[PDB]
Amino acid sequence: TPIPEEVQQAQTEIKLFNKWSFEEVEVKDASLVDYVQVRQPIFVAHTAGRYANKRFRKAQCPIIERLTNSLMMNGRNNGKKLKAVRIIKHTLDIINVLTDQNPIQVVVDAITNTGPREDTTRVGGGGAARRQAVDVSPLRRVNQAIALLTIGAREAAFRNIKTIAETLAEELINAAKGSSTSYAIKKKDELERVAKSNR
Amino acid sequence: EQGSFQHILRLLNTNVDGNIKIVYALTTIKGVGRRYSNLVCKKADVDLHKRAGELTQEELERIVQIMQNPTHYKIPAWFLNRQNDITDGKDYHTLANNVESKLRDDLERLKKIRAHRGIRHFWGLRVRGQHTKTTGRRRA
Amino acid sequence: KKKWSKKSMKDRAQHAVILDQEKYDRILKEVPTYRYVSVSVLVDRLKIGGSLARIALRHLEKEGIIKPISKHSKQAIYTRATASE
Amino acid sequence: IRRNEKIAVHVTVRGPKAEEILERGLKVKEYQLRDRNFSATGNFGFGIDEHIDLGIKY
Amino acid sequence: MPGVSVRDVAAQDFINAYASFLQRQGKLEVPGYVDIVKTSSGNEMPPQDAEGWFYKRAASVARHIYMRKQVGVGKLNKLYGGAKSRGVRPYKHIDASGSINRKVLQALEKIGIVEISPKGGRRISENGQRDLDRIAAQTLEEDE
Amino acid sequence: SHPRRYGKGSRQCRVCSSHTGLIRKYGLNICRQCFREKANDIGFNKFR
Amino acid sequence: MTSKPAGFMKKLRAAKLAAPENEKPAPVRTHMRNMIIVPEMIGSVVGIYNGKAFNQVEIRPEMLGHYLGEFSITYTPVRHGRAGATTS
RNA sequence: GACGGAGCUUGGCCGAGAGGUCUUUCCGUCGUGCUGGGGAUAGAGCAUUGUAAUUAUUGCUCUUCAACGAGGAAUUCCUAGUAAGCGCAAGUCAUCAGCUUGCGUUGAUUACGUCCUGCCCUUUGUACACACC
Repeated sequence: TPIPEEVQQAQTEIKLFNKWSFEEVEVKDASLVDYVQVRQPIFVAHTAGRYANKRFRKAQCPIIERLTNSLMMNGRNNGKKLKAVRIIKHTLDIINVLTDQNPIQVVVDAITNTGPREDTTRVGGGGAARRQAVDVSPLRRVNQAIALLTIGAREAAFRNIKTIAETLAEELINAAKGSSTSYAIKKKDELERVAKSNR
Repeated sequence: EQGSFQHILRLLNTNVDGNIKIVYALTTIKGVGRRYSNLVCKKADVDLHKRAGELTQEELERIVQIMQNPTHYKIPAWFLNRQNDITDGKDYHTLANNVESKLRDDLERLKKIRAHRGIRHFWGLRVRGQHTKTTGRRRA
Repeated sequence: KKKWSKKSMKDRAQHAVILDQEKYDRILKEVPTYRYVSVSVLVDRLKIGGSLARIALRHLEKEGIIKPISKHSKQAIYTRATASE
Repeated sequence: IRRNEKIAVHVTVRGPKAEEILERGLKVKEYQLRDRNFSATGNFGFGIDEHIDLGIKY
Repeated sequence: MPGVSVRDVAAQDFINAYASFLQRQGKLEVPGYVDIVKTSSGNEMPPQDAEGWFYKRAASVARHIYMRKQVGVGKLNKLYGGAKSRGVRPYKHIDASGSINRKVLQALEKIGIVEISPKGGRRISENGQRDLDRIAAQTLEEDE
Repeated sequence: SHPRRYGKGSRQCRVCSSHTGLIRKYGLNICRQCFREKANDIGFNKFR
Repeated sequence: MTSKPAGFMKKLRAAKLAAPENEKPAPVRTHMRNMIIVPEMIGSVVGIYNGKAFNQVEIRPEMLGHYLGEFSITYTPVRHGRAGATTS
């Protein structure tokens, strides 16, 4: 005889903190969508050493997993995962609360906007150093997107009287709505400015 | 309902910090740690949460008396005569001016002692022998 | 330094922000744009202190005008209103 | 090098105005203060912050 | 469900519930020892009154005891506390905890809660489990 | 003729003449490396 | 003014030899005089010998030891013995 | 993050810390403050190791409250339980900053390639041959 966990007395049970659904989330960009896996996550975590393999579609990824991990990290020093998950658990809820839309969908929207079209590697050749503009490679767009969004959130927390979760929500929403106030979009638009020009 | 409030304190002499809660505010009083500070509040009978600035006049006046010497605690110098200098005066609290101006004397006293601690005070050098591989570059 | 105000508790005690102005303007006015907003986002946008927003939320809670949920870091969400369900 | 500008500021008080400031003013600075502070003239002066005196610091 | 709940709730909701019951005991004499700085560097007592210093230290220790046992003065002291080796610039913390433990343990002996071994440490009595378990009865109903 | 003392302290082999050393076994800290090959004690044969 | 046996210090008190101890009451009876050439740090300071000529030889130089009013509640070797601040 | 409380070795009366023995991760607190940051330096005084602690013990009650606002020209490694971070015990050792050193615990990012440096084999040239110093 029961007692047990309270959820719904069931159906298919949506997990992802038990709060939100992943399947509804659309990646508009046809190119981008392929790399971004959301055919069947939750939020628990996991490593798996998928290996670098190149050219064709490389590995599995969860967007969320990447976002928590960047936060613990950047930065700099001395961040633990129990706090790092916690801040996101709350951040997702702040984001949902601001938008009235699925937090994963906003995360997607942020990342797709912040991920530039083109970049600007620095090559020495002959007697001088040129930038000819360089590939984006679809995971690297994603990685850069998250990193940029993540530095911005940190920068705000440090400077202003705000906990991370809100700085992270704010920076993400702002990117997710195409406003230059976010660090992440401002750098995207710069990086694509420089890459187009330097050709 | 107010007070038209803000606060300026002399406190010990000429000093104001303020705008923080009394226990934490008090630590900044020369003489109290976090460790001393909380005890003085409850002995005075002011709450922890209330700011050192925010208080009414009677509560603030009790702070001035209590901190310098309180009811249940007290320390009078005792010993037979002499030793003369320096002495301990039974752990002066008494902190603030009387502590800072005490060590100024204690130094000359330590010199009239002929201590090394007194000769170094005369030599002028880092007192208790610091390392020289590197350091002191901001200091001078 | 630059300087420095909203600043609490002394402003909290005196009438100027507690009475009406802060609870009605800041907390209550924000809510019609977003049904819920987090206690900490709400701190930062309003420019109101975390401690300062916290008692105001609590008065409002008692009233039944707002309803909080929780989380440890005294973060949570703040909601006003809501319904027929 | 400009000599026309305000380098400083001063107050002359006389009479009761002088006495009320002397009352608070003497009270900070402890005493029995020294005779050396006094001039040949029968004058004395001491220095200290404005902050000393019953006054709002704010 | 309740008795078993002494053992099986998350510690805090247990300690919070329990501390109000403790509050009733006559004892709770701190006599001025606490006042110096019991622990690392900002440890004083005025937040102690609700579930402080002293009162959580008892309430919980009892929560700990039920599950575990046997114990002693030593066992208690760092259970809570640090005192890590120092890269020699530090402290993190100094937890003393030699005075602290002694004060908590003393009160308990007077009421009759805790008993003392020759080799073993601190054991719980018939008296000690009874109060813990009986209060636990109230706890579970509130929670669900 | 009278007597003397002071500069007591730890131990070292005969096989090597230096004071500084490791006590458990009873020889000096290189003598110990020579000894480590030998095996003598339960353990050390070699290698890690 | 008045003296009592007993004196406080920090964890310094116990047995001993004799060799500097024995020499020190001699300047009392004979009267004030030459400095006393003792390296020996070992002796805790006591009130009886106060205001008398002393020496210590750390190693190469002599260093005049004089006992002051102020040099009382000290340890003896402290002054000239600590520094060797023989540099400028 | 910083604070407090909370998730050769004793038992236990008893201690400011250090000790002596009859005796075997939640929540008060923080307001992003050169401070509740940081602990530098200073000074008096107390116990233990030792015969001694002053240039040359360690622990500090207590109080001075130092620079430093994340670091130039520049560097070192590291290819997933690895970088980086929390501690502990061993050895050291009468004492001793942590040396050197192993156990667990926390836990990330990038890993295509040879696209300044070390190397390999072949290749040619060589006026070098203790050898491009």
